[PDB]
Amino acid sequence: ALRNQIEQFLGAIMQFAENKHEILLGECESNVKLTSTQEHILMILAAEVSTNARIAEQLKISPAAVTKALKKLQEQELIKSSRATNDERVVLWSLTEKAIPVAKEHAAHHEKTLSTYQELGDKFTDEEQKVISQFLSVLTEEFR
Amino acid sequence: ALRNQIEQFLGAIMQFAENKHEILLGECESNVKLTSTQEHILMILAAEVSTNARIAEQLKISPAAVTKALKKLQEQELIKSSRATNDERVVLWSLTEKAIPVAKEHAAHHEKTLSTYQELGDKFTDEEQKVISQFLSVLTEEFR
Ligand SMILES: [Zn+2]
Ligand SMILES: [Zn+2]
Ligand SMILES: [Zn+2]
Ligand SMILES: [Zn+2]
Repeated sequence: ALRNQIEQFLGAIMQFAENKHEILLGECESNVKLTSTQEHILMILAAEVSTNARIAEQLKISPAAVTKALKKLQEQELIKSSRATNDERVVLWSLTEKAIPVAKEHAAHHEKTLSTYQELGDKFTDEEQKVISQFLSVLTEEFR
Repeated sequence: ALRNQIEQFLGAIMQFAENKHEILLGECESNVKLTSTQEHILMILAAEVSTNARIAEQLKISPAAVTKALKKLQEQELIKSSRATNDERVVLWSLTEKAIPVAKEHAAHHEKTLSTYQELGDKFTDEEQKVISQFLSVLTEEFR
């Protein structure tokens, strides 16, 4: 029965992420029209001023998709270009004042998702959460 | 830490299905060059002779993607067209003798995937599998 439940559970995630890149539980409270990745790019740029290369490394997406998402992001006056004193085809990205609340929302939407996972876990005792933790460790390794 | 582990586990599935539609664990033993969905279409057609509409319902994919996959499937002499005595734009699909071992492989790769899930579950006792089952029930409902 557990074999069929694991197949069912993984199947539900498949349907849920047929067009999404990341899993975010709840609804997006952003007033601006931006995709999952686009809003996340603003989130990582808020904490640290990142280059075109680091965005691809953090998001785990292709640099071709990065330039495609960054061009639509700078179009809506959300991100601004910057270049170092020792240029080695280096393009640093900075966050504008227009993007600051959007990045704040996504960071809150990520902690909102984790808090819902925390609740589901808190239904079980410390010794029960260990059994779940051990399972999710073995299962996650099949997808690595 | 469980909230972070759930976020990590779901993330590993995200990376796994970035180009996949269904989760199959193990390498594909098929000698013919066909995609995940293409080899799954042959599997469902082997047991029951399905119409162009039921394929979209079973696979949970758009009928536009169905015709795109069915045209490449009939090209390699794997599937054959059929029409009823009372035609109401009905296009029934039948499996050829060339496709029979391919559908058999896929069905065995799905049982190979379930058997690996069975193993991971069998590591835990009957009372421990209940704790996991209760968790996966509550978690799967967030993606429904
Ligand atoms: Zn995000
Ligand atoms: Zn958001
Ligand atoms: Zn399949
Ligand atoms: Zn196969």
